[PDB]
Amino acid sequence: MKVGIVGSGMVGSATAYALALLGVAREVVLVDLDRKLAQAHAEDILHATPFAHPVWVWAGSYGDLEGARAVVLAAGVAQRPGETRLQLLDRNAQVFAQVVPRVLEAAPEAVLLVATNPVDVMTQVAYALSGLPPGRVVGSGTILDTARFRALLAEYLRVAPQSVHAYVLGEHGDSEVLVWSSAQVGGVPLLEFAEARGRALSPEDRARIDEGVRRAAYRIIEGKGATYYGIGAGLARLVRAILTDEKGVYTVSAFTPEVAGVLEVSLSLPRILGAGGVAGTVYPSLSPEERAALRRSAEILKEAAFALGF
Amino acid sequence: MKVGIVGSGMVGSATAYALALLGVAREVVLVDLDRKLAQAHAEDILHATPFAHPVWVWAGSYGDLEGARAVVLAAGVAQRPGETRLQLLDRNAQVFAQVVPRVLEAAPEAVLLVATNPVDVMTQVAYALSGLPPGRVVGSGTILDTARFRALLAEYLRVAPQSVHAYVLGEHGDSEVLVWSSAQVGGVPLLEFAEARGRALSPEDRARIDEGVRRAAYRIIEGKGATYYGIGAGLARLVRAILTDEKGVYTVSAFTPEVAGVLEVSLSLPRILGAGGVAGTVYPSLSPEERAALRRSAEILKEAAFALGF
Amino acid sequence: MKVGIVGSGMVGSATAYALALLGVAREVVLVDLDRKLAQAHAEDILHATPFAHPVWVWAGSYGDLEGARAVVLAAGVAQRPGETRLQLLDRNAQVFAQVVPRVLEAAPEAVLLVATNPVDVMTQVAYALSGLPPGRVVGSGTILDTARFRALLAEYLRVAPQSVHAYVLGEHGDSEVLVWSSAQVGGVPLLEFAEARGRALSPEDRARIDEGVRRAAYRIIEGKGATYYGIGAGLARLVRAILTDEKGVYTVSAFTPEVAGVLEVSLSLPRILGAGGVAGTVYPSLSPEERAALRRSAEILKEAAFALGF
Amino acid sequence: MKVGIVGSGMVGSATAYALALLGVAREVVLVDLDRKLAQAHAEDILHATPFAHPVWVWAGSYGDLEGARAVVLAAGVAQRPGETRLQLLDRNAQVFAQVVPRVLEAAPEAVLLVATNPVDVMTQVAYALSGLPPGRVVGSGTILDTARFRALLAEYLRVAPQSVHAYVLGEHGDSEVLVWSSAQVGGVPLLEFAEARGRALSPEDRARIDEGVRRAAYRIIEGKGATYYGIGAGLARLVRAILTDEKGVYTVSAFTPEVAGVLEVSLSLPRILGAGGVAGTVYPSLSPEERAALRRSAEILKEAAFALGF
Ligand SMILES: Nc1ncnc2c1ncn2[C@@H]1O[C@H](COP(=O)(O)O)[C@@H](O)[C@H]1O
Ligand SMILES: Nc1ncnc2c1ncn2[C@@H]1O[C@H](COP(=O)(O)O)[C@@H](O)[C@H]1O
Ligand SMILES: Nc1ncnc2c1ncn2[C@@H]1O[C@H](COP(=O)(O)O)[C@@H](O)[C@H]1O
Ligand SMILES: Nc1ncnc2c1ncn2[C@@H]1O[C@H](COP(=O)(O)O)[C@@H](O)[C@H]1O
Repeated sequence: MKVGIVGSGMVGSATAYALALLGVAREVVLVDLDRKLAQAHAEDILHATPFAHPVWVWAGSYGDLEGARAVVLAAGVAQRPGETRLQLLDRNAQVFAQVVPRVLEAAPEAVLLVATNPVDVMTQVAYALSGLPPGRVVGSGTILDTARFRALLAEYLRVAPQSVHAYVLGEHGDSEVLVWSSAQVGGVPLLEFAEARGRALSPEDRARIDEGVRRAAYRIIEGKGATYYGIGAGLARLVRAILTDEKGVYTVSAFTPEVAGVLEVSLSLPRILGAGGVAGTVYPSLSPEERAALRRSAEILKEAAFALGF
Repeated sequence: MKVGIVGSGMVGSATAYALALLGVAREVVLVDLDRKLAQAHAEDILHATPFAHPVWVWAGSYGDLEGARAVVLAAGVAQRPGETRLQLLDRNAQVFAQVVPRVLEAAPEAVLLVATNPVDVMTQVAYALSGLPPGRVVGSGTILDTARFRALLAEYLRVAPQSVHAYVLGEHGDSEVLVWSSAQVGGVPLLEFAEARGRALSPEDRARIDEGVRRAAYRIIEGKGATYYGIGAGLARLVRAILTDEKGVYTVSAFTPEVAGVLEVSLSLPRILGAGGVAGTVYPSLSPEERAALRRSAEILKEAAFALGF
Repeated sequence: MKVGIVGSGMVGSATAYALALLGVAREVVLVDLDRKLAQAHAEDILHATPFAHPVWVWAGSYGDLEGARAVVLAAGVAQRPGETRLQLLDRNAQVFAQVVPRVLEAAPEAVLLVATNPVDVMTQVAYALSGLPPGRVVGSGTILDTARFRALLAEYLRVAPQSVHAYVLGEHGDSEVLVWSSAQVGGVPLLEFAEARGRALSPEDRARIDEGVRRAAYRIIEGKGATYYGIGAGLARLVRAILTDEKGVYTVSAFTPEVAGVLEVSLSLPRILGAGGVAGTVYPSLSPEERAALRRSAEILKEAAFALGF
Repeated sequence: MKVGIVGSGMVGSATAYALALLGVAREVVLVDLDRKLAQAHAEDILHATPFAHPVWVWAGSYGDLEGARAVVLAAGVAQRPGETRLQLLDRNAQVFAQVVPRVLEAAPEAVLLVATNPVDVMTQVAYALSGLPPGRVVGSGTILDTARFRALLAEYLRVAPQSVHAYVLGEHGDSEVLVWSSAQVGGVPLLEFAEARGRALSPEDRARIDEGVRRAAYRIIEGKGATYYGIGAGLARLVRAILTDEKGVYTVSAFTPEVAGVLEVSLSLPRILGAGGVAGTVYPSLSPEERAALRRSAEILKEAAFALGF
């Protein structure tokens, strides 16, 4: 199986690295405006492969995405000193109007996997531009945060993260929604499991966990200037779900008909991921306070969209 | 890490095979009354190891269980033509009174993992005989059936089995309880997920799934005379949980203070499994009809116990 | 990819179990003259898959073989205490005369992988009956003995087994030839390297190792009645080689035009194994004594074949 | 087991990422002069672990190294466009003069694994400063070039890379020596085997391959400014070797008493790597020309060391 990556920067190369080390696909093609950057990365990683799995990593052009089952969109421009967040965005939407036609013309059956920040806005742009069914354009969204959430709860509960079912929904960023109300652990409600364990879960415990999840990205960016190891591996996992037609449940961003009262917007909700992308959406139970944050989250996004032409 | 297996028959050797192929432990010691059977098995499997993982598989005696972190009890005698189920049992309880002291004298810190059928009665015998804390003696119980249950639901729902949380509780056998009432899929109740999918789940669907789970063991036994591949791999998974202090949730059999109104009995309930065995029990929600079957199940067992001296 | 297995006893079933546990193929079809046996093994194995890899194991007829990339031929008769080498051969030959045509009708394009003892002569009849090109029919042959030979030499020298290059060639059995003369370790002559590590191989060392290798199968059979755990994993490796078009080097059995003067006979030589079966032979340096041993080995196999009419 | 990493830039961080993704160790501690960088990389990586293996990645000080079985030394200075080979060396030497003492105070019993360029001279200073026995300080050296050499030869011959035995020796850099003369494939002389497959290595073939190997790092650096993806996985393999006491053969750098007449210098030779670090050397056959190339290589490294006072 072949997999493509457009934008061979930290995020794109880190995704290629994770795919290689995990032996997810047998072939990975990197594409970038800076051809020598993409070649340098391909060969750097190729140097790794004999110490992991046989994976053919190379750099090429769009035409070389031919036969790819999924193409990661990790392309984007560098933030200018004194530039708004609103113009950085516009520029990237411009990059994407260039990239999407060129991807789908070479690889008309590929699922599109959006990585470039802000993931939800960029996921919408990509959906509009593709003209494909809504399930074919998937954004990484809040997967990392959902896993962080579960990890912290598992830590607190002295249990395996695998038995913790909790979600982070909505906008990947500071307004994302941690779904405390309906999270389960070992098939039973969070709080009941917590107390049959000697660990109520004080409002102060919840604040610590919410910070742990909510501000991770920010702390990472503050310390090294950008995130990529995490998403690299998250994306690899999503590619795996696609290639193996896994139909596993993931909090990923996609174009939604409606959510919490808002129409036609891309945000994270637990979705069934497989061969053709996302075929089906789970709708977890929300507290009034939780769904109010979700719609407010949905509000912000869907207006950012229109106000960019998408 | 070292792991021991007492009873090097189909079940014990198949467990050793699964441990080897999966590279769960670095060393596996087999023990059997028939020394040459155990040696033959160890070396047969050792022939396999270069095609999987470096695992030192050998045959020895009880003293050779020294340093084992877990010891599988897969020992048992062959059914006699014209013998009751009640006397086959008695004989095995006799085998176990021999085996348990000898295991724990060589390996005083090992977790005991019971395999020999009937698992719940044999798990009780082993608990009584050990004199160890209740969490140190774990039976495979209904793990296979819990996984079968989840697999069939996942099949029906066109979803990944990993997102299906459902339990089979109680007595490993024809009176086991499939917990339909409170099963979840992707963190939401089974039936709500089923309908937001176009698949109500008719009483006829439930009957098909219940047969699929309930009678698998019987069909297998009917066709080749005994089950071992399944439990082999199930046991390997339990050994893994122990060795990695995973604290993962498994429907395994253990001595319980109380369950559905019955006191001091070994049966399957979802339990946290780790370094010292099982440290904690989940209590899933049950329908009135479900808990009535659980107690009736508990009834049968706990009397089989006393009536055997354990 | 689909793998077929014809002959679902201990050899065929362990193979399928090993395929499942290692996640070599997505689908494994079991075929046996005893239909309920195959079905029982299939369900027993399917019970294990949740504890390893998503693998679809099921039992069916010869037609259910359609599209299989490789077919393991493990069908044969129950041994009879007292019967000769040649008597058993006559019976299994009789079996392949039924099985082979049926496989090729259903999956003409499958690589045939022969496992049934004596594997060298059985490979010879599978090949003659198949009318396939010579590389598309391959017996497991001597692979387990080659691997044990490397392991014992690695133990003696205190190095990883992967560092050791040595072969056992010819008949899978008493006459097989350990190639001491040109054995390498980390790319250098074994004797030289052994002496450099300050440990020249005494005749007694050589003697103990030969025994360890050549008489392994004998001990397993005396102790438990048959071998299967070993070959199951070796066979799974061979299947993997074929599915992934590895072009790996394996001492497997195949029809060979001439060897040490003996003409048109099937035995193990190091061969390159990939998607079409074998496609290339490696000729290690044989001392004069080893060539004579090989010649003698080939002559034994050639006479056995001739008496059956092959 | 705990692995330490000192120097948490692109080389140190990819290493940790590769350790995490491959599940080599349970704990990886990151140490950097820039504390928020290390913390950021640690959290970025921790974000990936749910999509791979339970690995605890965190950032701390030198004391947090206590109990580490191996420590990766990847600390160094930012390159300066225009600076010489010797200038950069002087700066990194200065760095190890601070780092080394601090590591040995905290984890005296850790195998030191050197990564910082130029790795051969840096290994030399780590060794002299450490006062450790010679095998307990090991540089990554030439491993990536050895592996690329095998891959290109395997591609040319159309065989699996595992079948190919060949080494690159000496300086990790321009003077490194590809050992054509005694290269083996499947245990036989490469030239002979190449000709047997009907494909003798033309001078142009040899020429293209040398280039492919020797100038890989150069291209990666021109295209993206530094190498790290490759060495990260190579280093993770070396750590694995040490943690598991593999006694595997690797072309890694270490202090060597004499080589081709050059005395007391660190360079890559094939070495046996296990729990104490390296403990044995393998001496491949060098043609007269290769010996001269090696001699020349060793002399270059020895002069560089001497000018720093080592
Ligand atoms: N139109 C485009 N097509 C492909 N790659 C692009 C395009 N525009 C920018 N890039 C690359 O996207 C990458 C973003 O890097 P990073 O933000 O570090 O992941 C950079 O390597 C850019 O060269
Ligand atoms: N006291 C005992 N200690 C160890 N192994 C035993 C004992 N009694 C019976 N066994 C073995 O337990 C195995 C049960 O085989 P199976 O029922 O096929 O798993 C047989 O191989 C017996 O030899
Ligand atoms: N003509 C045949 N077609 C298919 N399977 C067969 C045939 N003859 C024997 N077998 C099976 O081959 C298997 C041999 O088992 P084992 O020798 O234990 O690997 C048994 O399960 C037999 O039923
Ligand atoms: N004395 C030191 N102790 C610890 N880390 C250091 C020291 N000097 C430099 N480093 C780090 O070494 C790393 C080199 O990064 P790179 O060359 O990209 O692998 C940088 O993160 C530096 O901060």
